[PDB]
Order: sequence, then structure tokens, then C-alpha cells
Amino acid sequence: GLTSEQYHSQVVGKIGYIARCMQTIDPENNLKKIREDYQDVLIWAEKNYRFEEILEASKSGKCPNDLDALSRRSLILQELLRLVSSISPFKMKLDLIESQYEKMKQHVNLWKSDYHVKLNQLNQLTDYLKNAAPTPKNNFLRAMTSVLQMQIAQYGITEDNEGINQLFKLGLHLLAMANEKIDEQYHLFKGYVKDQPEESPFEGILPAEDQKILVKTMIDYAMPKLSSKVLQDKLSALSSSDVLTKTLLDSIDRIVKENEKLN
Amino acid sequence: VCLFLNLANDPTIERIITPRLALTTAEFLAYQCEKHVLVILTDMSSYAEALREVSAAREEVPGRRGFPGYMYTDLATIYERAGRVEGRNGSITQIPILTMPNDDITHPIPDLTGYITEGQIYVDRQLHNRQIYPPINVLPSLSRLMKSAIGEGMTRKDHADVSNQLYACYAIGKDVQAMKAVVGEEALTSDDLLYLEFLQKFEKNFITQGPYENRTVYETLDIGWQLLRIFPKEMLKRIPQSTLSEFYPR
Amino acid sequence: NYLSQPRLTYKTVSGVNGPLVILDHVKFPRYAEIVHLTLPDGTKRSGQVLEVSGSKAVVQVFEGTSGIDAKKTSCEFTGDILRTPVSEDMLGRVFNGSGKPIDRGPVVLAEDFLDIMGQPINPQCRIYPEEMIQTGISAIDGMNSIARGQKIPIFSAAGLPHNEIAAQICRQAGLVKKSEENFAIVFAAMGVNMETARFFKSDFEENGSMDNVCLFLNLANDPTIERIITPRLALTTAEFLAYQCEKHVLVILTDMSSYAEALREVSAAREEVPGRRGFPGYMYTDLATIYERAGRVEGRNGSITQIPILTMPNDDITHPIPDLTGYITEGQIYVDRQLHNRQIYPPINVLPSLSRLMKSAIGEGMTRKDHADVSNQLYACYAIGKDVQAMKAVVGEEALTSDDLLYLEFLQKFEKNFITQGPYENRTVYETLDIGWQLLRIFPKEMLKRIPQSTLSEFYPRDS
Amino acid sequence: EKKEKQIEQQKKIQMSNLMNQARLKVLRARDDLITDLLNEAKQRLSKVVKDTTRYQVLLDGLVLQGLYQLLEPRMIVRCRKQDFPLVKAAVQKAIPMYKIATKKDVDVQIDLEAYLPEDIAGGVEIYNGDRKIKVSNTLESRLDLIAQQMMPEVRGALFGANANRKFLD
Amino acid sequence: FYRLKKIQEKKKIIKEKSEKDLERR
Amino acid sequence: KDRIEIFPSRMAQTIMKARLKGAQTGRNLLKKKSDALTLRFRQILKK
Amino acid sequence: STFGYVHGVSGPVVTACDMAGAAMYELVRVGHSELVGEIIRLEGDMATIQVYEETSGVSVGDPVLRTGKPLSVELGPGIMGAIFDGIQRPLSDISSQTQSIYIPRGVNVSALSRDIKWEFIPSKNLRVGSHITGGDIYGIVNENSLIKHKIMLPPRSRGSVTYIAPPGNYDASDVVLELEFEGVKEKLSMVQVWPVRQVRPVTEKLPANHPLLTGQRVLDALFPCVQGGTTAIPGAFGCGKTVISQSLSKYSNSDVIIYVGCGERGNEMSEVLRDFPELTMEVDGKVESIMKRTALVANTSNMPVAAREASIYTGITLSEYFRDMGYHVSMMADSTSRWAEALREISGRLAEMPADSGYPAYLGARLASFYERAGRVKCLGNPEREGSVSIVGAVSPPGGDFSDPVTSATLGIVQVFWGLDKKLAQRKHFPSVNWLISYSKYMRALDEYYDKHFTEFVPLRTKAKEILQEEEDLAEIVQLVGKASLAETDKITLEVAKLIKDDFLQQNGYTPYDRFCPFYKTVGMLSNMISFYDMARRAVETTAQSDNKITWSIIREHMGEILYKLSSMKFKDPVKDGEAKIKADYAQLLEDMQNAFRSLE
Amino acid sequence: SDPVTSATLGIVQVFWGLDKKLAQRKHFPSVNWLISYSKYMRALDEYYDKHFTEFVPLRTKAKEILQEEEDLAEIVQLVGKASLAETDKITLEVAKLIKDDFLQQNGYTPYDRFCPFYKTVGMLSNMISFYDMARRAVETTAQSDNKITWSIIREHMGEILYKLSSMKFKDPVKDGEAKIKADYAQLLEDMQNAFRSL
Repeated sequence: GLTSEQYHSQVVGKIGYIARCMQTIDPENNLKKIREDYQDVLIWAEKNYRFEEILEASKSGKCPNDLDALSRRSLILQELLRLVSSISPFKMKLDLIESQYEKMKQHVNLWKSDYHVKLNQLNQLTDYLKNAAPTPKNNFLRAMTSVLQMQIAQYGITEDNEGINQLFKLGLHLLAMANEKIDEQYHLFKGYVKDQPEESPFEGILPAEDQKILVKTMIDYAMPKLSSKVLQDKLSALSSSDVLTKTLLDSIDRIVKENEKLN
Repeated sequence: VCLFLNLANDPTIERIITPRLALTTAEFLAYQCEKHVLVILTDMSSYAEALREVSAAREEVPGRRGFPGYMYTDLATIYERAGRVEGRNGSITQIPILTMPNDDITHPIPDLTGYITEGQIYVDRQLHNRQIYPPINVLPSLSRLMKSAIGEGMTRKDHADVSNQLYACYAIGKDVQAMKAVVGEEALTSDDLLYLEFLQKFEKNFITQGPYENRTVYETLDIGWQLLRIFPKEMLKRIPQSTLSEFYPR
Repeated sequence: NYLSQPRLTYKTVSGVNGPLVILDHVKFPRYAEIVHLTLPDGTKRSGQVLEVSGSKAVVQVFEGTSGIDAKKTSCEFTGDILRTPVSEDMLGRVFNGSGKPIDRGPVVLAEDFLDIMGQPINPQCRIYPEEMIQTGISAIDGMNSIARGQKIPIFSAAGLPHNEIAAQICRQAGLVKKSEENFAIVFAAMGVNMETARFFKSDFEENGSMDNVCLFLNLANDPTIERIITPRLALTTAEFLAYQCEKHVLVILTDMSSYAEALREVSAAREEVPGRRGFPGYMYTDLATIYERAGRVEGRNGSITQIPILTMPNDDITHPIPDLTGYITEGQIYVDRQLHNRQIYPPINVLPSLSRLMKSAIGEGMTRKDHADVSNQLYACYAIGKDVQAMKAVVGEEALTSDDLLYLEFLQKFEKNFITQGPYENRTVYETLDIGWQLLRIFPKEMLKRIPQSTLSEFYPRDS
Repeated sequence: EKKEKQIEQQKKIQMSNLMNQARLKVLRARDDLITDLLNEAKQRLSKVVKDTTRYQVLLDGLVLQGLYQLLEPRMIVRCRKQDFPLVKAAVQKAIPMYKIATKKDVDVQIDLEAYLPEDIAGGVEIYNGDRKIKVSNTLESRLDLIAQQMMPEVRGALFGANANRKFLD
Repeated sequence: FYRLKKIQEKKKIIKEKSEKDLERR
Repeated sequence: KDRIEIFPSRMAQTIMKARLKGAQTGRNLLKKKSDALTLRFRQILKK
Repeated sequence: STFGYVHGVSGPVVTACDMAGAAMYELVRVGHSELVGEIIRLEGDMATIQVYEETSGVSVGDPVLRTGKPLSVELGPGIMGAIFDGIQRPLSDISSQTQSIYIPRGVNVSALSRDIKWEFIPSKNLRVGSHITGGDIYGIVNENSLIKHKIMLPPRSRGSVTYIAPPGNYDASDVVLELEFEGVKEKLSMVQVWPVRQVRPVTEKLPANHPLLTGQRVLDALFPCVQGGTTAIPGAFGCGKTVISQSLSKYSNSDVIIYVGCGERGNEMSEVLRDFPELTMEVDGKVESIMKRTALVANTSNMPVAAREASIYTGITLSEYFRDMGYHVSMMADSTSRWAEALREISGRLAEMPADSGYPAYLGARLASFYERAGRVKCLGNPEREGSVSIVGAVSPPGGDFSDPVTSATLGIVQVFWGLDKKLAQRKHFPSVNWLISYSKYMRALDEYYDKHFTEFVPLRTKAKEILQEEEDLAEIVQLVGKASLAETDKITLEVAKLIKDDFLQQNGYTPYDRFCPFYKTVGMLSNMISFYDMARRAVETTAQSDNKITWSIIREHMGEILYKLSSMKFKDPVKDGEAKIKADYAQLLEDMQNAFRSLE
Repeated sequence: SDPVTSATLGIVQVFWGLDKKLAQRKHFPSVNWLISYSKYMRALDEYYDKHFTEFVPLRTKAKEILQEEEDLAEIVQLVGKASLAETDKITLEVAKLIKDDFLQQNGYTPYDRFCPFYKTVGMLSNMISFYDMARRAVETTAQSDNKITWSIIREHMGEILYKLSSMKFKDPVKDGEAKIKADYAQLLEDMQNAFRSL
């Protein structure tokens, strides 16, 4: 058990941290159904109280000062902000954010939740890419992670979606795969794009410069197989696309199958 | 319930005032408010080791295994804070708990406790290894107040005779089990096989119970008679003929 | 650099008690300082400051306190602790337990002066042990093989030949001579009787090995502080020779049981209370300060290997001296009263003996490829042979099988040819392994289950 | 067969004994050269005592180096009888320097009632008031203490460095 | 061990009384 | 009886360790005797 | 003043004067070489110091400089990959700076280097005026590719931020935060300092729920440990300890590893310090050094006795610091028996009453209070997180006598015993864990985890423990019954016990398919072996009751391919074969054995 | 175990230990030949080589016989001699002869008040000569239709066993060195003739 000076210092600190979280999830007071639950702590951030004046108010029982209730409240607001922060370019609807909040508030235990697992998997997948150098594995992971963030911005974390759940399995399997095994990395990424519902998987998800590189890096992988100059020149004609599509992969595969028949 | 807690990471000299805070609370409840109080003291072995630690730091006279020379007199100031008094309707019952070091009942902590308390309940590693529960071994155990808490109008008239005959049969069964380890089953007489059958049925039926089974004294005594009737009545030499003739034929 | 200041001489003796002289009015007393006493008749003695408190110092005198008085005795404080001169000129020399010459050579010109207490080797700088030290004795080299940088005691008892074994190891030890002048020995002997000390000095001159050897002798009636100093002079020399001159040094320390008797006496003179079994409570930290002055170190081509030698009371391995030695060292070589009574020499018993580093010393490029297999199979045959020999007295020799009779033949020829060796007979590891194969060839090659088929194919058959 | 097998070791025993006895004789030769070095140093130092200007500057140092070891309220200085005028001058130079440095008052006396032997090369001895503590600054004492401490530098300067000693740590 | 301590204490007390007597002298 | 009644000393330790090695040796020789008799008994039962 | 003076010296004990404000158990530096010691008595304006180093040459009037602190750890960036001793001297920096093979007396290198510059990122939404409390993460240092080192406000510190440093590169001596409370200002760098003998505080201490997986089939199935658990192992020569140490270091679900040597032999300590840098693990498809997530405390038997005793308190204080960042830590102590002997020697120097076998009266309380630092926790301070420390302590019962005071106390405290065994190592049975002597008391705490994630496993564990116990009862019967005359049910037990023993309990750690065995592979293997056993028992017990009997000979003659596939299950490679592929193959053995038994019946 | 004994055995070159069993069984001098030691046996080696020549091989074999009997005696207590080989019966019976008729010596009678070293070497020479001949007769008739045993030797040689066990009764004050040597040499001839006749 904490000493009284420790215990009340942790209450002052944890009231202060909820204000930092609320100012980060919502700089504008858009999330009004969320703020109306937390207003009973945020009132202590709305005016200066110098640490010491919340410390006296906490000792006096004027503040909420049950560290268990303050911990439960803080974990919900933190696990919401992790989701909104892990989806970097894309944005949720306010009606979706306040739905994720209600589903989290209803949960028995967030640490043991599948929501927390899916967030840890998304951060495991995202933090690797913050320092990653350009190479086929890292380009495939930037593509799949951008698609995954975009789908999570459409459907949230709180319900199973076969696209999201398959794209977690694909992304984490490629992340764990040995960096020397380029044949397996290309095979896995092509196998993903072949199982996408759409003809173009990255359409507005990804920069056209990166989509051009995804076409180019498959042409550069296929071209060393081709013994016929005509098949090399037909493969080279596919480099006219700046969009990665099932048709591009099928065309590279078709030219590779013509080479496998030719030799 | 009232809880006083000192943990393995709390100061070791608090341990010598902890049970005295508990027993002072029990005395107010029993002898001023007239409650019936049950007092549980957990590892008197930790109390006694904290007492050895304090006394060693004062360079006081050692007793056995380096314990304080006055440890009997100290433990007596804890254990004698129990019982009933004239003209007041409350009571204090104490159930201390000991860990015996290397399982040795002759170690100073169980030794000086057994000289002060009105008996002991003894929990045996060999019964626990065999997955019997509760692992209570009757032979090292005692109750000094049992003799006048039982019998006609107290419990049932047979209780003392049944109890002493179960002690005799269990002790002889245990001596046959030690003998059979030297000579093998083929050397045993038919009388030895009765005590060796009693030993095996007693541990399964009487001793083994499970953590929420709650038997009456009358259930306990009738389980007792179901095991004593393994023998002919002429082998039941602790029991007088009046008790046999009434309770054995069932 | 230099100490430069003139020395103070005091006639301020307050008291004399046991081995101790107490002085007062001493100027800023230094703990463990060396001092020189001059007696009323002009005799000279020396001592060391055992405690200081304010202007008082107490000196333990190495020689007696007899003839000392408070009026005429003078004490000269030298300003400094005990340091030893050290050089490569110490190989071929004999010294007493204070480092003074006893060979009629001159006193040492220092290449350096070193503090005999040393410093602990950094755990980051110690590298793991490697190749063999060849002792020349088959029961050690063949089955309890010693690695460069190991420490391994000989365990013995009073009246057993452990000094004759130590002397034989000293005369015979070296590197394996596969396919050196970089090998040296420091031999230290504590509490030695004059018969044993004359034997060591005579045997190394007579059998002409002194050019590799530095010898320190401390006799049974030398000062007991010189016995405390003796292992520290020896190991301060081995540290100069190994880690500055890049030699492989073998260190033999003789009766660590005699050393502990002096340690208990200096402890009693400090008025400390006797510890567990009557030895000082700090005797582990003291013995570990001797035994861990050993090993190989990174970036230097030398090493120190230690063979402590110990005598056990009642032949009991559970006494503090062998017991604490077992927690610090890595193996034991066991000297046996029954083999000694049976007139076998050296009476080394291979069943309780062990070298824990043997796998690091032996095999291809370090001894021979079959060494591990031969060692494992000779142990396995001897452990069965002793068990057949026991049942022969129960069942009688007519109930023994043909395989029991092979183990009964191996047992006799193993003890007569492998274990039994002359005190001046030197066997290389290669000769030891060849004597090992002559015995294994008693058996059908199917019996040799500890040896793989490749080793049996290369070594079981005789060849021209 | 065992006798014949040891014929090489039987010769090594003779060779190693011859070579180690050769080394003992070379060590005695080297020790005599060091003994001559210390005698030349004792002679050159005795010549410095005949220069009363240099020897006054020595006396000035040997006296005050003595007073700084004792640090007593009262001290007695003892000298050779013919050095007394130089010793008196040295004590008169030393007393103000002692008082400035230590912040103590002092009484320093020169002994006229006993002297160091005229056999002494030079320098002084100093005693506390009751003579139960002394410090020796005779020039034989200076030379002996300095010479024994610089012996690792003397060995290397005269006879050269050891080619086997790769490390000084 | 317990009897060899207590001798150390009684000796320490005798030394301290002797030192106090040397402060009285 | 639980113990052999000898009075505690280093002499008593030396004696009781000599008895322990004695009894543990006796058991191993008698276990060999039991096997050798039993091997003959399981042979002549076939005869 | 900060200086007193030496009044007297007697062995390792120094008496000092002008020591009036010096507290009990402060550290001091004694003499011109600055030897370390601690204050053990106060009397008047004098102190008695127990010096840790050789006192030879210390003089009356020598300076005694006092440190205002007890024995404590520098906690900050530079700990990962570091080698320390029991009092936190940096053995590799001392080597590098001195260019010597020895440790100098009174050496005073700081444990964390003040010349290395660290890339620091602040917590983004902290600003001037922000309220901050002990355990709050206020920035992160990228220490290496694996460990993000989270800079925290110390326990017993609180206030309002008056300065926070911008993103940049900083020395460990640079101020990176200032805060104010009651008008008093505290300035802070990346290094905090904590007393080794004080437990680091937490918001809550929690029950341990999640397995500490090792990749061994034994251990992970039969004798599991939890994260936050406590374990003991026998520390002896032939038994093969290194499988525990190396499986924890390479393959456990730990985030950080702390290893303590606490008075080991010089050549043993040299083997650990050689071997650990050469160990590697695969992270995100890239091979990384173990020394990126590991720190070593190392002590040989000739180090100061104060270091050999402090060692486990240094190692646990380092472990608690990474727990507080929200990491999971495993701590290994190389032998707690060597630690207890140092504690005994210290009580001997202090002339304390010799209690049990010469050990001080407090031995069992010191062991209990040490193992009470293990556990899962809710950390102090604002970003809500969980960490844990799990302890493995080796112990060396003399001749195997478990009634030894240190062993008896240890097995009285710890909740797992992994009984490594020399006899199994001599049989080449590896890993050498004895399944009869070993135990785990965490099997109830893991019930909710196994129910949620695996669901079939608790029955399989229970049946497997019974089969291995039945064979140990049947052995003494077989010695009389002559094997052939045994019941067919019991022949099935003996031969399935052999199947589990040779093909599940054994695991060749040198081979690519068995270096690590994941828990799906582990339960899949056991599930099939127990499925075969139940079907073999059912075939015998259905027929032998009154029909022409099936026998274990008939089963072996009919099913030798199935029995060979079962022995082949361990060769499946978790890297070359996917989880779903291995599971599908293990389902095919179940289909094949059910078909084979349906054709027999 | 004693501090005085432990200190003394750290110093002295010879130790003659007692056996309380020999003392209680009134065997004198009660010296324990399995814990006693001398560290002068290599120093005396040139004296024995110059003045006696025969002795060191006899002493060596005697110490072997006495240790082999101590190894046998622990086992015959359990299993009752019935399995014991003839060479081992020969070993027990010569160990008794040495113990009772050489190592035993009455200090209070004219013939054994002082035993000179020629009397000592002569007695031991004859007892070890008997062991060589007796062991050879047994071994050299294993694998044979006619096999020698200890009992056959005892029945054939009872008067030699009487003469051997009686060699101690020679009085060196009455009988000169030449007579004692001639008597002991005649007993060797009597032994050789008796074994050749077997």
C-alpha cells in the first residue's frame, strides 16, 4: 500500500493526466458525450490549482480520490486515444469515436480485452515502420499497414471484420518473416493482393509514388527470369502503370507463364 | 472479522507487537462486550524467529538452537490470553499456526508451544504426499480439554470409548505396517491383516473428507463404529462390555 | 616518486604481551607498516603494525618478545607496508618464507617492487582455461587431466606420500611437446619439518631442474607470520612471471592445512572470538584471495595454474579446510590410505578424484583424439572391476562369468601398470595413453561401449 | 629398457646444474659491481661535505627535514663537532621557516655535550626533549634510503632492460 | 561462543575503568 | 529405540560414520547374495 | 564538513572522528586512495566503518569523506549490455580506462557513463505548468534497436513542470526537467539513484496470470512458471543448468533479462561472460544480440564480501526499475548459496550469535523479503501500465542434502522447483529435468488462461502426469513379474510412458526443429499421444473382458506406422512449417490412428 | 581428533598408534599396523641395502598380507567363509601366524625382552618363505585332478607350522647369531623338503 503523501500525489497526478488525454483526443469539445462523463475531474483542470491546491482538495475528499475508479477511468480514455493516435493520416467519424468509447466503458477489463490485443498488434506493426529503410518487405508492410489503418478508421476495433482480421495475420506474419527470404515476402504480398475484394487495393490509401514503386519492384523481381527479349519488353510495357492492381500481377504472372512455356 | 496484517516485506519488530494488538482487541470483545471470539495467529514460527532476531541483537542468554532464554515465558504471555471468566458471558478461543522447521516436532518452537497449549492438531507431509485431505495425523495430535467436553448429555455416551479404541487400532495397524516392510505379507497372521485393513479403511473413510464437507459429531461417531466393527468384539479391549453390548451389534 | 623522508626511531614502548609490543607517541601511525626493533643487547627483530589508535601502535614481532623491556628497546618505523623485490633472476633460487635467500646466492636485484597483497583480477579480463599441463603421472594426466589456468587440490592425510607426489610433479611437469622455455614453477611449502625441507631442496638440485623453479621454504618453527606471507610472496612472483614475462606458471602450495593453523593464531592474537569449528569466520574470503590468483587473461600469452596440497584430519572431507577449498577450486585429486597400505605408489584413487576442466585440456591438437574415450572407458572398467572383486568373495570364483573374469584380469593389470609408477619414472601423455590401450586390449572390442567405432578402428589393433 | 630410456635426462641433469651454477657466479659478479657503485657514491658524497658552501645548503635542508618529522615543542640537534658552526647557522635559518609553516612555537637546541662520531660522513640527528624519539639525517642514511629505493632504475640503467618483460602492469 | 563473548565485554569495561583512572591521575 | 545412545563428540561422529559405511556395504553384499541364490532357484525350478 | 578523519584501524574496521551528522549505513570513502566502506556504529561524534577493500597502509589522520547515501544504484540509460559487480562497479569501463587486468583499490568510475550522449524525446503533451508525480514518464531515450528507455520522475518526487528540455542529444549529467512544489525547485537529469535495500513502490501488486514460456516441452507443459513467479533450480556441476539460462535469455516472453553471479568460481564466471555476448535471437526477421536486452552482475569468490552479499539487491533493484517502465523481467541468481555464505562471513565479522548451522538469525527473513519482490504490478505514475519481475534462484544443497538452512528456506518460499538431475544428464536425457521430484504450484492460477486459449490442455496434463507416475509404480512389479506376465493395460502404460519420455520430455536444443517448441506444437504432440493411449486402452478393455483379446503386441503389429508417425511429431519445424500446417498434420495422425483402431476393432 | 594429536602429527616423522581392540584382547605391543607410519623408510633404504639386502621385499609383502587380511575379514563376518578361495584361506592363516607369532612380543620374559634385528629378519624371512611356497602349491594345482588345499598343507606340515610358530622362543643371550641363523636355515630346508614331498 502507498503512503498518504504518495497516494494523494498519485490522485493529483492522475487528475492532471486525464486533462492531458482530453486535450489530445479532442482540442475542440466535439466529443461531448465523452466529456460529460469526465467533467467531474476536468473541472479541476479548468482553473489553476498549483498541484498543492488539488493535493489539499484530494486529502479533504473534495476531489474524486479513489485510485481504482481513477485508474479505470484513465485506462478507457488512454485506450481510446491510442486508437485515434495509431490511425495517423485517416480519421474516424465523431459518431464512431463515441461508439468506441461506449463499447470500452461497458467492457469488464480492458487489459484482458481483444480491443487491447488488436491495439498492441497495430502498434507492434506501426513502430517498426517509423525507422524502416526502403526494401521490399518494408514497402509491402507500409502498404498493408496503411490499408489496415484505413479499414480500422471505417469499422473500428470493437467488432470482428474479416478484412481487418486477415490483414492483421498477413502484416504480423510478414513482419516476423526472415529478411533474406525475399521469395516468400513477394509470394505472401501477391497472395494478399489476389485475395483483396477490389481490383486496386491501394486506391487513395497510398501515395501514387509508392504505388509506382510497388509496380516497379515486382517488375524488377520478375525480369531476371525472362530469357526472351520479347517477354522482357512486354514485361517492361507493364511499367507504364503507376497503379498496383490484380491485372498488373496477373499480367506479370502471364508473361512469367509464357516464359515457363517458352523455355 | 478483524485483520492485523504484517507481510514478508514489513518490519520484523512489528511482529512482536502484532499478536499483542490482536489479543488486546479480543479481550475487549470477549470480557467487556461479552462476545465469543475466535483468534487465529499465523506463523508463530515467524513471531519466534523475530523474537530470536531481537534477542540476539541484545546479546541475551541463548536457549536451544539460539532462541531467547525466556521464549517459553514470552509465548506464555500470548497463549494464556484465552478462556472464560466467572460472571461474564464471552470467551476467547485461540488457534495459533506453526511451521515446524525440517518437520521436527522437537524443535524449540513446537516444543515450548506444546508445553503451554491444551494440545495440538498435527498436519503430516506423508498424508499430503498420498493426497489425503485434511492431512491430519492423529497419533502426534492431542486435546487436553476433550476428556470433559464429551460423553452423556455433552455429545454421546460412547464417544470416549470409540475414540480410545480408534487410537489403539490405528497405532497397532501402524506397527503392523512397519513390520510388514521387513517380513512381507506372507509372514502376517490373520489378526495382523485385520489391523492392516483397519489402517487403510480409516484413512479413506474417517480422515479423508474434502474442503466443504461438514460432518456432525454423530456422523463422525457412526463412521467410527463402522470401522471398529471390522474386528470381533473380544479384540476391542479399550471398551467396557456395557458400551460394546449397546453400540457394537448395529 | 620516492619515499625520501628520514625514519623515526621510538623508545616509547608502553607494554609487551604475548607476540605483541605496544608503543605510544607514534606520529600518524600507518596500518600494516613494517618496523625494525633493536633489543637491549643489540639483537635485531622485525614486526608489523597489527592495529593503530590515535598515537598508539601495536606491533606483532615475527621472532619472540623475550628480552624486550620498556626502557632500552628501540623501534624504527620504516614508513611503508611489505613489498617484495621481483625479477626473472628468481628462477633457480631458494628463499625462506620472508623472501630472504637461503641458497648462498646474493640478494635479489629488483626488476620491480610489488605489494604482496596484490589486486583481484577483473572478471572481464579472465579468459577460459585451455590446453594441458603435463604432470608426467598417469593417474593425473590420463584421467584427471589439468588445464592451463585451472586450480585443483590434492587431498591427503598425515603419513601419506603427498610431499613425494608434489616433488615428482615439480621435477616432471611441463607442456605436452606436441608435433617449452615459457614454462616455470613456483613451489611454496608451509610449516615444513627440516627433514621434508631438506628433501625438497636436495631432490630438485640432485635431479637438476632448478632453472625452471623458484622455491620458498617455511619451516615448522619459523615465525607464523612468515607462513601467512609465504603464499603471497609465491603468488606475487607467479603474477610477475605469468602476466608480465608471459610464462605458463605452475604453482604448488604445500599444506594449506599448515597455513590455516597460522591464520587461526594471528586471529587469536587480534583477540577475535573463534568461528565455526574453531577457524576464523573470514577463512573462506582469505583462502579465496590465494586460490583466485590464477587463470589465463586476455591479450597476454602467460597463465597461472595452482595445485594446492592439503592434509585432512580423520581422513574427513567435511572439515572446514577441504570443504571451503572445494567451493573455490574446480576438481580434486584424492590420495588413498588403502592403496598406500597395499604398497602401491603413487596411491591416487581415480574413483572419487575428478578434474572439472578435463574436457577443455584434452583431444585433437591438445593431446590425442582418443584421450576422452580412453579416459571414460578406463574409469568404466575400473568401477566394474571393483564391483566384481567384491562379489567374488560372496559368490566364489566358480560362479563368475567369462566377462567377470575379464574385469578381474583388467583390475589387477590396471593397478600394476597404469596406477603404479616409479618416483623417478616420467611418462608423457602419449605413453600414458598407450599403456591405457594395452589394458583395453584385454577385452573383446564389443565390451568397450564408452568408445565410438571410429576410435576403436584407429586404435584397438596393434601395428608394427 | 627403463635405464636406457633415461640416458637423455641423465645428461640434462648435468647440463642444467652446470648452467644454473654459471648463473649464480654471474649474479655474484653483478652484485660486486653494485657494491662498487655504492662505494663510489659514498666517496663522491664525502667530497661534497668538503665544500662548506654545498654542505651548508645540505645542513639547512637536513635540519628542517628533521624538525618537520618530530613536530615537538622542544628538540635537540646533534652533529659532528667540527660541523657545529654550520649546524648553528642551519638551525637559525630553520626556526623561522618551521614556525611560519607549522604555526607552532618551538625551542631547538644544539647538543655541545655529545656529538656524532668524526667517522660519520656528515649530516645530523634530531631528538625530542626527553630523547625518547629521534630522526636521523646522517648522509649515510640519506644515501642508503635513496639507493635501495631507486634499485629498479639502477638495474635498468647499468645492465639494460629485460627483453621478456612485455608489460609493466 | 556465548562464554567467550562476555569475557570480551568484562575486559573492555576493565580497560575503560583503567582509562578513567588514568584521567583521574 | 530411535538412536544408538553414544555420547556426542567428534569421536562419536567418527564411529557412527564407520557404522553407516559398514551397514551400507553389508546391504550391497547381501543384495548380491540374494540375487545369486535366486538365479539358482529360478534355474532348478525349470529342471 | 563532509570530511571526518581516521582515528584508528584494526583489520577491515576503521574508526573515524568528526563524524557527528553521519547516518547509520551511509557509505564513506576512506584515506587518500578513497577505499569504500559503510558506517556500522555511531557513538558521540565518532563512527565505526566496515571497509570493503584492503585497509593496508591507511593512516591515522587520513580523510573520511562521507556520501549522504546508503548503498544505491545509478538507474538510467547505459545499463543494457553492461557488466557490473555486486556494488555496481562497471567492469568493462574499468578495464577500458585503466588498461590493466586488475581492479584498482578505491576506483571511482561512475556506473553510467557521463560522456555518452543520448537521443531524447519528451512526452509531447507535458508543458510548463503541467502537474507531474512519481513514476510519470516524461520522455524516452532510444538506447538501442530493442529497448526504448522510458525516463520517469523518481518516486518521492512531485510538482508542477517549470522546465522541460526540447528533443535533442544530451549527456546523462544534463538537466532535462525542472519542477516546483511548495515554491521549492527540483532539477533532474536522465539518471535517478535508489537504495538497493528499499523495495521500489507500485500502485498495486497483482496476482500472476500469464505463463513465462521457455520453449521447453517439459517446464512449459508439466511444471509451468508465471510471469511474476518464483522458481528454484539445483546449482551443481553435472546437472546442466545452462538450458534454463539460455532458454530464458533467447526464447522467453521476457522483455529484459538480469543475470547475477554472486560469488562464483573465477573460471565459471569467465565462461558466463564469454558465452552471453555470443548468444543471439531473431526479432523482426533480423538477428540481434542478447546483450541489447540483458545486463550482467558478476562477482568472483575474491571480490569484497560486501559486494558478494549486495549482488542480489543490486540485481533486483535493476529488475524493479525496468518493471516500472512496463516491461516483463526475468532475473536469474547463479547461486544463492554463495550469497548466503557471504552473509554468514559478514555476521562473523560483526561477531553475531551463530543460530542455525552458523548462519545469522535473520537468514530466512532476508530470503523471504528478497523473494517477496517478485510479482506482476500496476506501476506508479500516470501512463497506465503493467510490468513484472520473475525470479529464478539456483541453490546448492551440500551432497544433495535439502535440509540445508538455505535450501530448506528456499523450497519453503518458491512456488516452482525445476529439479535438474545429474543421473538424467548421464543417460543423455536432455533437458535433464526430473519429473518425479519437480513441482509447480501455479497450475490453478493458469487455469483461466489455459481454459481461454487452449481448452483441451488441463485434462492432457493430468493424464500425462498419471501415466508417468504409473510406470514408476509398475517398475517394482516388473522386477518380479518378468514383464511378459503383466496385464495388457499396463504394457500399454509402460510403452506409452516410454513414448512420452523419449519423444515428448526429451528435446535436442542443438537441432533447428527443437531449439524452441511453441505451445501449440506442445499441446498438439501431447493430444495425439494421449489420444492413442486412450484408444489402445479402449481396444484392450472392450475385447479382453470376454471376447478373443486384443494385446499390445497385436496393436504394435497392426499400428507400427502410426507409432512411427507419433515418434516423428517432434521433427516438425515451427519456422519452415506454419502453425496451421503443423496442426493439419497433427490432425491427420488423429484421423489415421482412429481409422487404424476402427480397422482393428 | 585431539588438538595435541593434530598438532603433533603435523610435525613428527614417526607415529605408533594403539588399537583398543588389541589392548582389550591382551595382544602386546598393542600397535595398530594400519594407522601407524614412519617417514624414514626411504632414508633407511641404503642401510638395509648395505647391511641386510633381503629385508625390504619381506617388509613389503608383510604389509600387503596384513592389509589383504583386513579386506577379507570384513566379508567373512557376513557370509561365513564357505565361498572363500584356497589362496585366501592361505592369506588368513599366514596373517594369523604373523600377528600371533611375530607382531606379538612379550616384553617381560628372557627370550623376547629384546629381539635383535637378525632374529627379526630371520623370523620374517621364514614366514614369508612359507607364504610363497604354500600359495604356489595351491595355485599350481588348480585346474587338476589332484588339487592342494590349505587343509591338505596343514595335515602334511603340522610340525613345520609348530616350528614356525615357535621361532620367537630362541633366546639370543643363550644362543649366538650363528646358532639362531643355523636353526632358522634348517627350518627353511625342512619347509622346502616338506613342500617338495607334497
